[PDB]
Amino acid sequence: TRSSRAGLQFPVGRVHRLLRKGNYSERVGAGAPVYLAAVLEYLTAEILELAGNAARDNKKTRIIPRHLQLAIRNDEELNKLLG
Amino acid sequence: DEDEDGYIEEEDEDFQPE
Amino acid sequence: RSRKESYSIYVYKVLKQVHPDTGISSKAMGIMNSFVNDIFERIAGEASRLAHYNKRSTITSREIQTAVRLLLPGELAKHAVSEGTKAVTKYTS
Repeated sequence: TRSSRAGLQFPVGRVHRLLRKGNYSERVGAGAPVYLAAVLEYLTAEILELAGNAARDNKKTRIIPRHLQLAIRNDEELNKLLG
Repeated sequence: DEDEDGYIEEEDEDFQPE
Repeated sequence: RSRKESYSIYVYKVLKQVHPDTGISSKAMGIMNSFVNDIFERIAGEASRLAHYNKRSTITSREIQTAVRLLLPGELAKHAVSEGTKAVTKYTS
């Protein structure tokens, strides 16, 4: 798969098709979906890292919506990107 | 009444891959 | 209306690498899926939209990079830009 070869969990092939959906006449280089998949994997890792810390701090073994809120509402950049 | 329109944790089941 | 894609399985794989012992609830996973769908559509939007306003035939990493710094605040952008270039540096090599 192309996603392993970029070191990613997110699917590069899916991001390729998403990029092609925006303009079916616009072509997609190979770097574009790899770069975008890594950006979203990083952002996903960042939210889950902080939300997982909130779960552990509250003696919980799973993330619930309140933990996502605690993580994002206390991070200025995530709260201002995600709302 | 939190059980009428609030978040109830025991009704939010675990996400399951398989 | 429009159909969102499901990224739950990939969000879950990322959770296991950063918190192996920690699960996630269905409602929490749905919120993550909407975050991922929202950021994918926003970045992919400006990359397609920069390539059509800058007379470019092809969407490359440099429209993604520009869009990432247009939309992501502060250090999130720099780190995201760090992670993006390293991914194509394993991919091209």
